[PDB]
Amino acid sequence: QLSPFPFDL
Amino acid sequence: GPHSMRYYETATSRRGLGEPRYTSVGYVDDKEFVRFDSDAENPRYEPQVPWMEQEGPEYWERITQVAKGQEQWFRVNLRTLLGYYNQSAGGTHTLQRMYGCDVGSDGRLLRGYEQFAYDGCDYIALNEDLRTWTAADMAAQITRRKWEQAGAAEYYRAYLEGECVEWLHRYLKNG
Amino acid sequence: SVTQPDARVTVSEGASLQLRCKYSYSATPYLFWYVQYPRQGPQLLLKYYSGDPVVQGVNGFEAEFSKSNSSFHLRKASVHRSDSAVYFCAVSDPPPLLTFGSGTKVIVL
Amino acid sequence: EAAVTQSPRNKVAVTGEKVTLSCNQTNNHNNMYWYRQDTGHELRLIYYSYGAGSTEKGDIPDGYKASRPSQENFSLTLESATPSQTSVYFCASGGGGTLYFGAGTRLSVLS
Repeated sequence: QLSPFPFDL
Repeated sequence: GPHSMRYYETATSRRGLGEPRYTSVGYVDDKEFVRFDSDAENPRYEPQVPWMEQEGPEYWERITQVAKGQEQWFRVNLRTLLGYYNQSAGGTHTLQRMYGCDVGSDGRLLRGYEQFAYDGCDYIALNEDLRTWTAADMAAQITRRKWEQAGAAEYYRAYLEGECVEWLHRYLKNG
Repeated sequence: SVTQPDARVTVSEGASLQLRCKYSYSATPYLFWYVQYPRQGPQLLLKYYSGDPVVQGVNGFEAEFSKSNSSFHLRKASVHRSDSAVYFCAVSDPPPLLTFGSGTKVIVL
Repeated sequence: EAAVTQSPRNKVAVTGEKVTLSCNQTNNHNNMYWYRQDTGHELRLIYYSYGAGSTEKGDIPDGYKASRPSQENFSLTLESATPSQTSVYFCASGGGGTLYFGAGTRLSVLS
C-alpha cells in the first residue's frame, strides 16, 4: 500500500 | 538491523509535448521491487522482482488505481506551482514526491518520509518529528502554511507510522 | 465502509449522547464526523488522523478512535435542543474520496 | 464553508429536460465533488474532479455528465432528466483531508 493521495500545494 | 522502503513519484511536463510523464518506483532496502510508467502502452503498476508476483490481482489493481489518481495530482500541482513561481505555460518542468519509512531491528518505525522537489530543487519536507515542515523558499512557505492549518503532518504520519511499516514487513517476509 | 448501527436515537435534554460508529477499512483510516441540520449541507464536527486517539470538536463534541475495537464513537456530555439533527460518520475511503455512513437521527426532548 | 455556493437551491425539471447544477468555491481547493442524498440518509458520490480539466465518475455516474472548466467551478449535468434523479444534490470542495459542502440543491422531476 502506498501513501494516501496528497494535499494540495 | 534496520530496513527501509522508499517510493519516488516524478512528473515531468515537456514543451508542448502534451500531458506530463508520470513514473513511480518503489524500493525495499535498496532494491527496486515495483514500478509504474505512464509512458507505457498499458499504464500499470508491475512487479520488478519475482517474489512480488505472489501478490493477488486485487493488489495490483488498487495500486494501479492509486497511480492513476497520483498522475492527476501532479498534473494539477505542476500548474499551481507555475503560478507560485510566476512562470510560463509551454515551459518544461518537473515535480517529484518521495515518501517512505525506515524501521529498526524491532520492526517498528525509525523514520518517516514525505517530501517534494520542484524542478530539481527542494520544495517542502516533513521533518523527522512527523509534526513540522521545512519550506525551501517562499513559494513553499505558502504550502507550509495551509498544510500546518489543515494538519497535513498528522495525515501523512498516520500512514508512515502504521500502514507503511506493516507492508514493508509483508515484503520482507516475501523474500 | 463505515457503519452506524442505530438509525434513530433519542435523548433527554441535558443528558449525555453517544453515537456509535464501526469501520471496516483495510488501509490507513481517516475518520470524520459530520452533523447535518435540516435543509443544510453536512458540517465537519471533528476528524482523526493520528496521535491522540481522542479528538475534540466544535460544540462540545468529541470522539475516540479505537484501532482494536475498530470504532470511532461520538460523544457529547450534555446535549441541548440545538443538537437535534442527523449525524454522519465517515471514512476517507480511497483518499481524497469520502464515504458516508447511513447517518443517525438525534432527537432531544 | 460559505465558500461553496450552489445554484439554484430549488429546481423543478420536466422529464427529459437538460439540467445543469452549478457549484462555485473560493476555497482555492483542487478537489470538488457532487453527491446526492435522497432520504436524509447516506450521501452518494456522483462525480468528482482533481482540479481544472479533471472529471471522474463516482459510484453512480449514470445519466450524469460533469465539467470542471476552471479551479472554482464544477457543474453537474443531467443530460435528460428522469424521476430517478429527483434528490438533493450537494457539492463539496477540499484540499486534501476535510471536505466542505454547499447548502444543497433540491431537484424534483415532474413527469
